Amino acid sequence: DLELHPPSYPWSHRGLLSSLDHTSIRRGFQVYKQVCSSCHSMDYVAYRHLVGVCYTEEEAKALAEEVEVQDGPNDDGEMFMRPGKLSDYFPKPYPNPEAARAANNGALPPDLSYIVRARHGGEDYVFSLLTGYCEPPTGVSLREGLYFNPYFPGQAIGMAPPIYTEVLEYDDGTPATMSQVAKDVATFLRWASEPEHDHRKRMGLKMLLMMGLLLPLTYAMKRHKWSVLKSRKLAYRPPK
Amino acid sequence: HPLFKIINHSFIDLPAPSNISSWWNFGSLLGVCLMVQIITGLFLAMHYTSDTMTAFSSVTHICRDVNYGWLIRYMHANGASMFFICLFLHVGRGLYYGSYTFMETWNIGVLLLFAVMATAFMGYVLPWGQMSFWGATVITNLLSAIPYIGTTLVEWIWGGFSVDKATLTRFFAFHFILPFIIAALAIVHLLFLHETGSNNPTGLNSDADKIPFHPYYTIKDILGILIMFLILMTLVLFFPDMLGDPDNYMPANPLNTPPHIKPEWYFLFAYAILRSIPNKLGGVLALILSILILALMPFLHTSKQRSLMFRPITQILYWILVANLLILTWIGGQPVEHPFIIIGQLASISYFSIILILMPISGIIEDKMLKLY
Amino acid sequence: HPLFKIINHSFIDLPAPSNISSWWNFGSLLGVCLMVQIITGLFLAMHYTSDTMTAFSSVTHICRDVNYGWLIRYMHANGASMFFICLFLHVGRGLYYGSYTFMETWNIGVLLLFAVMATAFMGYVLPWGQMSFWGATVITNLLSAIPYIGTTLVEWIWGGFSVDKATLTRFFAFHFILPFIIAA
Amino acid sequence: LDGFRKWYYNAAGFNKLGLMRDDTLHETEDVKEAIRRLPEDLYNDRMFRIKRALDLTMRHQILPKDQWTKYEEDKFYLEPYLKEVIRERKEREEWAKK
Amino acid sequence: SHTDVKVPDFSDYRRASKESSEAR
Amino acid sequence: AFKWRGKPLFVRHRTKKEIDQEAAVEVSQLRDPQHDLDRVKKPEWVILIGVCTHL
Amino acid sequence: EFGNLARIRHVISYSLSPFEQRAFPSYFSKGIPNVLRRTRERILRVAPPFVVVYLIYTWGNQEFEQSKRKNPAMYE
Amino acid sequence: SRLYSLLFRRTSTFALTIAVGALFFERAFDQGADAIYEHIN
Amino acid sequence: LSRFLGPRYRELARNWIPTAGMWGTVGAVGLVWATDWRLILDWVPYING
Amino acid sequence: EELVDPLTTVREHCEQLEKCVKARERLELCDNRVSSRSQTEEDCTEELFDFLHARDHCVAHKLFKNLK
Ligand SMILES: CCCCCCCCCCCCCCCCCC(=O)OC[C@H](COP(=O)(O)OCCN)OC(=O)CCCCCCCCCCCCCCCCC
Ligand code: HEC
Ligand code: HEM
Ligand code: HEM
Ligand code: HEM
Repeated sequence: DLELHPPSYPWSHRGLLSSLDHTSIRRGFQVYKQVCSSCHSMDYVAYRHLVGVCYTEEEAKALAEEVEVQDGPNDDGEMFMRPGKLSDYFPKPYPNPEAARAANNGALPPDLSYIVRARHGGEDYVFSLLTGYCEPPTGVSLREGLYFNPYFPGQAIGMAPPIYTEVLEYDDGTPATMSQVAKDVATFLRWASEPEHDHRKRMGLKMLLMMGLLLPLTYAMKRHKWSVLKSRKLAYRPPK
Repeated sequence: HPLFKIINHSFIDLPAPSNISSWWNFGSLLGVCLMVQIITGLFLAMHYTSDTMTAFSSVTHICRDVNYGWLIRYMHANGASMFFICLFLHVGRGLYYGSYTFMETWNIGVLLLFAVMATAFMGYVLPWGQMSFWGATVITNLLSAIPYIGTTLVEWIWGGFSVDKATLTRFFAFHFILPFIIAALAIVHLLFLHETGSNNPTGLNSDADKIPFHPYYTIKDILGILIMFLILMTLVLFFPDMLGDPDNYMPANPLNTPPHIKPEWYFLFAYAILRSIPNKLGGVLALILSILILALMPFLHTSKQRSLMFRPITQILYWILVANLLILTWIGGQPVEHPFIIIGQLASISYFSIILILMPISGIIEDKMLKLY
Repeated sequence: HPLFKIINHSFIDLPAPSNISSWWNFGSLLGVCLMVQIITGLFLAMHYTSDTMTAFSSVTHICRDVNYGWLIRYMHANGASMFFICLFLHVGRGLYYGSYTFMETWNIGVLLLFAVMATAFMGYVLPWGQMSFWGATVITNLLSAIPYIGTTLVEWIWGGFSVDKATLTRFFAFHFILPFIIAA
Repeated sequence: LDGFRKWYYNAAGFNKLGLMRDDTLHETEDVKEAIRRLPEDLYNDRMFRIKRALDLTMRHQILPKDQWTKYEEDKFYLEPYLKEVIRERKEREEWAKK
Repeated sequence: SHTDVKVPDFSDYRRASKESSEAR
Repeated sequence: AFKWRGKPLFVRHRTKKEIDQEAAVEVSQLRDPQHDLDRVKKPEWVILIGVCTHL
Repeated sequence: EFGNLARIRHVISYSLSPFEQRAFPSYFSKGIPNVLRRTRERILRVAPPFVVVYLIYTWGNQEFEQSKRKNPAMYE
Repeated sequence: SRLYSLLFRRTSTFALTIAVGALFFERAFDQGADAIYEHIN
Repeated sequence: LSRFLGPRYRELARNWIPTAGMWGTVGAVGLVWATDWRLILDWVPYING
Repeated sequence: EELVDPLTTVREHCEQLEKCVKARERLELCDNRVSSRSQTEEDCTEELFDFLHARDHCVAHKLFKNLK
């Protein structure tokens, strides 16, 4: 369809063996927790996934115990809410998608767990969308609950612009400029959509080193066992 | 052991042509890819659940919580892509070098090709993403085209009014069971070939120059396996989503339709043809013929030379055929609008006219040039 | 014809002894039972879900809502029982008539017997009843007997501390895949 | 037409492997009957030429340009023998037809 | 006969002596 | 739509103009001859199933 | 199988042991010339179809864009 | 030349050298490879 | 095909025709029965139902 | 103390280039056109998409060097 195509940004993980910047993933998780978690869900990400990536065991335990999670039927036979555990997943904003429709003027905020993977050119798109709430031009008019984001399909995203400069304060203190926040949350969402990005690239580096060792050696063995024929000299000697 | 005899009869003391190029590696690669797929598929089956509530959750659990489960899943997906790459190059080798005169081997081949396409289609339906669900409905709908029994057949396969859990579970069963039938058909494929032996790129009788297979075409197959593994692991470990679609990472929404619906890239050539024919039924038929035209290929050989090594006009026609196959692969991707449509219509007309008409006439002309006709 | 040659040599003209009794039928019955099991198993696989929340529900849905699904399920169960009846009589024929002197055939047979027992065990675990779960724990525990690597092996198979969903799903995969190895 | 046939003979490329035209024929039933009816010396030269072409294709080489098969020189030896096979074949077919 | 010609030269192939065999 | 029977059950209301044009449409010239009212008990109310006849 | 494959006569065939011959005799010495020799015997048959595929692909893209580009004369 | 006569000529020893080498190769490869990956990122 | 445009070839077919029809008939009946095609089976008086 | 979003400073620095100011000139004419013609359905998206495409291309050339 007719849509603005987000440009290519020089990400720190854009390279072939380039891993993710984990401080940026920590800052983007803070951005999600303070801003994006009010409407969007992360159903396939738990707190224990943050251990060894952005936070330690005790920091992630404190982060999990900051929230409340209904957990099981009491012996008395009823529900109850408990502080989150490292095994708890990220809390739902709404109990069901129809509540999300009712609370967001008919629009459904999608799962942001795989948003980067699910959106064509996601990392860019995300950054662009979050930073692309430009004014609608003449000739186009949008109804309430809509915003002209060139990048968003149709340029009418129900989501209002969620990142105002200094929307939240980074604990690290890095200036919380809108951009610094959009880049951090794009790195984090990326991490979310692929927690193994780093581990894999290490496997790929070992694979390239092993193939660079093994391909000329197997080629040399093949050319040994095929030299015999490749030197064979045929001669026709009719008895004449 | 008597078996050792069979073990030797097909892999050690088999008389193979000494001059077969690297293209003859590809079929062995396909067998390796089949095993790889089966092995990876088995390790996807120990954690996948074929329930519409839990299929996407099980796939994410494989990618996030199973130790190296992302590795096995993306190896399975990119190994399906590598399977179709090796399959297309195997079929192109068979078309170029006149190997279709081994008619039984060719027909067992086109049966294997149909089975592999069905297996890959149902496997792509299996993760139950947005793209899988709309893709399934689309092709299942293809069947409805049938003139009289179409509706019933579609509903049968779906197992209900519309694809829903009923489909997913039976698609899991069929996607599980068909690669073993593919392995048995590949054993029949190997048998129907050893009766005649492999062909050589010159297309001549290679009985005067044959060598063993163990030390000459085994280390060659090992080197080809190593190169194919290099390409597969650089596809998995570095660009794991360059061949897939991003919209498959969203859950299946029956209410939300995607703006543009595609199958995966190796179905595109067919997709183009289907879209090209205005009539729905026509499209389905042409689509089928697209694959079937190959089976029809051994009856269209009108030349006195088996291979295309000494046939330059038919070489030009062959590379034009590869060219508009690539064009049809591109068009499928493009959306419905000018001028993508016209190209699609022509490209399909040119594809069927080159395979059906132009190559036998060119072979007759080439026989006339050598004072044979 | 190189595909028909096999049949002619094997099924149509094979020179067979004229005086073999009805006991020599049983092995062919086993092959038929294998197909029957595979066919019924395939039609159980189009509706069964290998999830511990939904496995019993899927089995009851097969028995109650699928058209003739009770027929295919009880054909599968009693065909496993018929498979073991024919297997025991086949082994008894081999023991009585001295057929074990065909040593390679006998060893491939006892490999087939081990594979069939493993397939039937995991298949009985598959409906996730009370008896299936306690039966699985029991035999999986059998492995723990191993002197040194036992604990690990058990946990591996279970895929966790104790049989739970992790097991059910891998048991579904293994129970699906082993009858084709049995056919080969 | 003669010069364009020489150009096509160079473009076909079996002369660079030292082959004749009749060496490049696909061995059908009639072609194998015509090959079986060849004299021993012609059959031995044909088998040596095919073996040398297979060896050259194995090493991905061609003959030197002085050793190629000149279009004018190529001899259609199998042709005479082949026509007969076809003639006999057709005669038999016709008899059955009638 | 069988002595008319001598084994063709493989110098462009042959490497450049049991002493060396062990290494080779 | 309410996803009736696993398929989008389009239910729509039409405007004076909406209803006016559809009637104006040439039934015979329609790819499928079915005048707007032919498929609706109420001109202001049109109900359809959301499966493209095509695929 | 071997022994009954074909009938040849008087074709002598000399060969050398693998360990006795260099592994990559003149590999880049003649390999390059040969690879180049090869490419010039097949480039005219292979390349021009893919060249016109590239032209048709670009053309389609640009044409499509122009198609999408608003008609200035329209809406005025 | 000594190596061939000692660890590469007898197939049993050939296997021994292979297995032992592989046992250590992993240590070296992993170590070296990791160094590189870390340096890169 | 040249060989198949023949006089005896024609005779053979003519002699073979009746048998061929019989086989199609068996299949047709078979298909009707196997599919329980009712459009056709509704014609048969007893088979009805 | 306004926290400067480097993105803004890069945005007007990139709008000082020539392709952006030409597309903005068409944008202006386009918008003026739509404004001038009181009743019309000719939007300025295409122009606006071209201006945003050029501007965000040169923004994405040099944005990330100013972000920690
Ligand atoms: C051909 C004229 C004569 C050319 C003479 C060239 C000089 C030859 C003498 C000097 C040596 C140069 C190198 C020689 C290499 C081997 C010989 C050779 O290449 O010959 C020319 C080649 C084959 O020639 P030949 O088959 O003998 O007859 C030509 C029939 N046109 O033919 C060619 O090279 C040209 C082939 C052109 C093919 C163009 C295909 C365009 C269409 C592609 C469509 C792709 C799909 C498009 C979309 C379809 C769907 C809409
Ligand atoms: C933290 C800064 C973020 C980020 C990175 C995103 N959002 Fe939201 N969002 C909200 C709603 C109601 C919607 C749906 C609107 C509609 O569909 O019309 C969205 C949507 C998104 C997307 C998806 C875009 C797409 O093409 O589908 C993305 C990538 C996205 N957002 C990013 C609601 C909210 C909030 C409540 C006001 C806030 C806070 C956020 N979003 C925050 C963020
Ligand atoms: C008998 C062996 C096989 C088994 C047990 C098997 C099993 C599975 C399972 C459980 C899945 C779902 C997990 C996932 O989403 O990746 C799957 C997916 C898939 N399989 Fe297989 N498979 C087998 C062979 C094959 C073969 C031979 C092919 C190729 C034709 C294939 C193609 C696919 C594809 C394309 C997917 C979808 C991958 C995706 O989610 O993108 N499988 N398979
Ligand atoms: C399931 C995937 C397939 C496998 C595993 C497979 C396996 C093989 C193997 C092992 C060979 C012998 C080695 C070789 O020549 O490459 C071979 C050859 C061959 N295959 Fe396949 N094949 C497959 C698909 C096909 C298909 C789809 C066709 C038909 C288009 C086909 C037709 C042939 C032919 C004609 C040969 C003979 C090669 C020659 O002598 O030139 N194969 N195949
Ligand atoms: C590849 C073919 C097969 C498939 C796809 C398959 C699939 C299944 C499925 C889905 C079930 C669960 C449904 C149920 O509870 O009955 C099942 C159960 C079972 N299967 Fe299979 N099966 C296959 C072959 C076999 C074979 C060969 C045996 C015999 C060794 C076997 C023995 C069993 C048993 C004993 C059960 C438990 C039945 C019960 O609930 O009482 N299956 N199979």
